[PDB]
Amino acid sequence: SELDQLRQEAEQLKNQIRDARKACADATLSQITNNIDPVGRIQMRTRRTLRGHLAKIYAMHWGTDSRLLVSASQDGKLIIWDSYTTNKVHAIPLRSSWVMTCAYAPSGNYVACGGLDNICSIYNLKTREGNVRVSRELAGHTGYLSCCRFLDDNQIVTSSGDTTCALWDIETGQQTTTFTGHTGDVMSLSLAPDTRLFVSGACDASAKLWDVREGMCRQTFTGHESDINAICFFPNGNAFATGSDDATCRLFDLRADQELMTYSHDNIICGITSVSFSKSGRLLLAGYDDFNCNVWDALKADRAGVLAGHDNRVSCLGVTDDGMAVATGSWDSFLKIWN
Amino acid sequence: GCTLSAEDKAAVERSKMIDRNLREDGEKAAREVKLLLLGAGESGKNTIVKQMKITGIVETHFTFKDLHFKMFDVGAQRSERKKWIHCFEGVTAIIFCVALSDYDLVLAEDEEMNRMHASMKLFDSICNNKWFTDTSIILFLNKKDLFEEKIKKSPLTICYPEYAGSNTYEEAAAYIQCQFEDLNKRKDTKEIYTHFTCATDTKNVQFVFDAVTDVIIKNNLKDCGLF
Amino acid sequence: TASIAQARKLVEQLKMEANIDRIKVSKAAADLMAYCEAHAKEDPLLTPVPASENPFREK
Amino acid sequence: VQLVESGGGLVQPGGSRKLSCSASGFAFSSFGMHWVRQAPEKGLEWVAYISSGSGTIYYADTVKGRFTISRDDPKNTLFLQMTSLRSEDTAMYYCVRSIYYYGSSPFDFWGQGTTLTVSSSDIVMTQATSSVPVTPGESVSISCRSSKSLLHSNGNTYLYWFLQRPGQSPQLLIYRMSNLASGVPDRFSGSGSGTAFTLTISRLEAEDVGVYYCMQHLEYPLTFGAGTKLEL
Amino acid sequence: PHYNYYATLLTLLIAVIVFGNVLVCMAVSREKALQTTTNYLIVSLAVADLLVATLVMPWVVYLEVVGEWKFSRIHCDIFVTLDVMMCTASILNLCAISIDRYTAVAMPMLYNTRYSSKRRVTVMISIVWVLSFTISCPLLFGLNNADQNECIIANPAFVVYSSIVSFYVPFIVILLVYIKIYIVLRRRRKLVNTNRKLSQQKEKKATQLLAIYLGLFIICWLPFFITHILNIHCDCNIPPVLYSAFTWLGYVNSAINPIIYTTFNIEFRKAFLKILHC
Ligand SMILES: CC(C)C[C@H]1C(=O)N2CCC[C@H]2[C@]2(O)O[C@](NC(=O)[C@@H]3C=C4c5cccc6[nH]c(Br)c(c56)C[C@H]4N(C)C3)(C(C)C)C(=O)N12
Repeated sequence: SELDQLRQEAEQLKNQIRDARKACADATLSQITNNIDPVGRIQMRTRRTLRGHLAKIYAMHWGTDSRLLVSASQDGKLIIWDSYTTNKVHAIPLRSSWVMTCAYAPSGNYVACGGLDNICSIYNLKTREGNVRVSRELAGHTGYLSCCRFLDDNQIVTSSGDTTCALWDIETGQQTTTFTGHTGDVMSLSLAPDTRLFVSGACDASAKLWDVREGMCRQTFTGHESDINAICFFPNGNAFATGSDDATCRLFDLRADQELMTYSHDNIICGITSVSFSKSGRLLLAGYDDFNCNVWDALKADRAGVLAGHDNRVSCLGVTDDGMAVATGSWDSFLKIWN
Repeated sequence: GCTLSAEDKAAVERSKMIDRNLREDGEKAAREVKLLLLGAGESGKNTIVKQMKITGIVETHFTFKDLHFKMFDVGAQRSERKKWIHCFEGVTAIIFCVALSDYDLVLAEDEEMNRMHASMKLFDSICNNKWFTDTSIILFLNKKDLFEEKIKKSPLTICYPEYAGSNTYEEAAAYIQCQFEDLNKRKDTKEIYTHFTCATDTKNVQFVFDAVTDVIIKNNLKDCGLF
Repeated sequence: TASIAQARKLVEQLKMEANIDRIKVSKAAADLMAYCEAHAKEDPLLTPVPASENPFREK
Repeated sequence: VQLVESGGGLVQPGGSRKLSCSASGFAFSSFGMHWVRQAPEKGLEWVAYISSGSGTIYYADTVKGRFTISRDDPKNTLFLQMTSLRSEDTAMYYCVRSIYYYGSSPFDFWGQGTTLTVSSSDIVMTQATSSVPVTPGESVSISCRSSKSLLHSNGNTYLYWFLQRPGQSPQLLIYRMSNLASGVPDRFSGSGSGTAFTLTISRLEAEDVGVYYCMQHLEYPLTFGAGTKLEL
Repeated sequence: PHYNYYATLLTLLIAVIVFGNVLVCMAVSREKALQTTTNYLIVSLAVADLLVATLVMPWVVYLEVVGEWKFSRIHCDIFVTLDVMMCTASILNLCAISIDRYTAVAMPMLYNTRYSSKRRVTVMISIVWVLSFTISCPLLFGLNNADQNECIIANPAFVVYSSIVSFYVPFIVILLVYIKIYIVLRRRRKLVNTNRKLSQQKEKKATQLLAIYLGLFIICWLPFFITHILNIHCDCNIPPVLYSAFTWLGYVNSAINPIIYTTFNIEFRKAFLKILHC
């Protein structure tokens, strides 16, 4: 039967891929990086505490002016914050309080959010009316919306629980490209600086490098033992760092098609909710269910430091494009800005 | 006198205005009762919604005696529960709707499975979840008007071969209720309210009010040290 | 048939993914390390900035 | 987006009037507002600022104790109660919307104005000239001076440029020296520091030609420049 | 004559309360699930008990060792004032706690509302401390009617009138409130139509904690005002030997309250083991 023939051939292809990856394992990062000086100790201090949410904070995204924050909570409120003074810019009531994602457009004109409504709501912050209106509702998913990022002001990228990612044209509300091929729930996206390639992590113990222009998967990365919750890109676009429930962070190379670095510690048994990089790529940050955020040295796989100002599970993190602060959310309704 | 410029004083006034409005919205939301509505497909969730005068999550607001309930019907979602249920940690109650006829009728595409067995597996998966250890469960068993005939024709041994009782409403119902409750391994800390209803029972709302009132009293009594 | 519809796309995607001109891990790691070093002096989380530049401490 | 002022006309000295600003097309209660006095022979003068809520109300030194602002958010309206009017108070009055936050657009919309003919430290800014001839198609540079530096330690400047077309209410042209208002084509710009600022204009169109005014938002009370008229 | 140095061992009581009453503050400040109205009132209670034990108790201990006490004329007024102020604070906080429980069961949509509960607890705590200070103030200077050679109150009118505000009013309030609570709980259970595995708990436990709070409060403090109020309006002679006994009996309550309000709450039992690094 061709049913087994095809799957047997697929197994042969998986073996060929494994062998092609092993053929390139002529070295490891943990051998080269032993000769470079250590990152040292990173003692970070709380600089700002942002209060005003009354419920769990699920998502954050920094703008590209490095000053504004978007903070979404399940209290049906999405807040645009001025990070330099703790002043609040904008309070936005939502049509559905069950929000899990948020985004600030790179230009600041538009804000995305959504969650357990299968609709991604896009709000327009700069109107002649002066109020904050719903500019577009993006419907079409059959599952929950897990992460939303902007590609440009006219193009939005979504991830959903129906085992797919999508590229929406914000002016029409219709899908133009749909990225299928996942078997588990898709939890979080990261967008390359080059706008041309995006990475999708899923609750299948897998991550994919998707070409956004053609609508096809370019590279399937494996290695995780459990569901992946968070992904980010290396500043150069050639590597991404992922985090999962297995208390491990992993760095993957988009050019070698291999797992490249494993970040783990004997004292870490809690799942990971969010991962981000500093501008220089030397520091890998991750928020853990153990009520803190750890800062890892990407090169040596040591623990450079900890941030322990939260009383509950740490949710999404954000790092400004300038490197001039790390913003940490939590389920205790406070945001903290660490520099 | 405060080192701040005019526009920043104005923005701070805006911030305080927004903070007051958010606090008012919080005060209103905290006087609302949140209920998580779960159950198997074709369990009659629409029948409870209609009787109580109540894609994605279906949120409905229903008020009784000036107290407000927000019922969240999630049965239309298709995703792994362990990832999205964390947003429901702070509810006061979970309503679980089950059809009794499920004992001798198939819901799943697998004819071997008894949809009452899958419903009680779901009930165990919820009741003993690490997010609902102090969140009470209100269980509604529907379609008793249709159930007497199944009892006359189909003893429960199809679903529970170790039923030794007679083919009557009361004994079979007691056995089923007990089998559902016995999946709760936290008997000392979490209560289960069970009500038998039918198409003509409008008392469902009064029952929900009574059970929610008991939930709030139990939680307040355990907080103040009388429990 | 009903099952082939997925095997065909799994096999086609694997055919797409096998034929990549991969490079050596040592090279990618060297380039990644070089990038981290070249911009190492630009990272305020790695090279602390005096208070005179940090907008979060000037109060 | 409409602002309708009313309640003007001829008043005898010593009397009082109630002017009314009717707001439509925006979230009035979310905005602060200004009333601005314009004397046909003198130009723009700031009168008063009402907060979006019940916050501090600022008045010009020349009207404090005589004029009051009443605000009715549920109706999106403003009222000016003018007591003890003097012949110096004869003027056109403008209702102006504003909002103050990071990236906000203060002073970005002015009403049509209502005329109130009446019978019979601080910081000063100056205009380089009250009038200058211009040639269509060529660029123009309009400079503006202040008695105090407009650059605050926070890095922002508070110099506003306004354009008043004949027969029309003035429009907001530039925010904080370099930020263009929505709807303005990429022909206008400005720069400067301290007490010397310049408005740079590319090739002139007939739709541009009017009187340009400086406004300083550093501190209340607010002031205006003399105003430079372009003659085509 | 030679000092009664055997009395100095009463430091034991001083240690018992500091064990009972210093760890409670700590447990409230360390945990997350302990952030509700009655635990802050219990914190105020433990603090008042600490001030009794450490600012008042040593001076009555020294007195039991001796007859005359002379350190200063003003100092004994500070000692007496702190005694009265802090014991009044303890009783009035017990009243406030019973009020909060009545709120919890009689008005069970307001409890655990953080937007008003902060204000309700601030109000009750401020009222308690201010009323205690106000009642104690008259003793600050020149109302003790005591000479420089003794430290015993000789002003029967101030005390017989203060005994109504610090004891009998909060006594009636606590008694009536706990009676209403028992009525509510018993009427509800006698209508719950449940089987067994929970009514067992809330019947014996809710009843007995209600009985204990009245019991040990009343047993500990009631003797004092009974002997005091009866002695004065009635031409009867009360020997000094028992007054010492019921004053210390009243102080026993300070050690008891922090455990009967702590060690019956599963939240506090767990908090204690982590605090002690068991
Ligand atoms: C009641 C008085 C008149 C008895 C007198 C006395 O005769 N004593 C002889 C031996 C012990 C000593 C005495 O009891 O010890 C003294 N202390 C007291 O009597 C203290 C007075 C108290 C009191 C007075 C008025 C209203 C009150 N509300 C509340 Br709550 C209390 C209280 C607390 C209570 N404390 C626990 C004891 C010492 C200062 C010496 C005292 O004055 N005592």
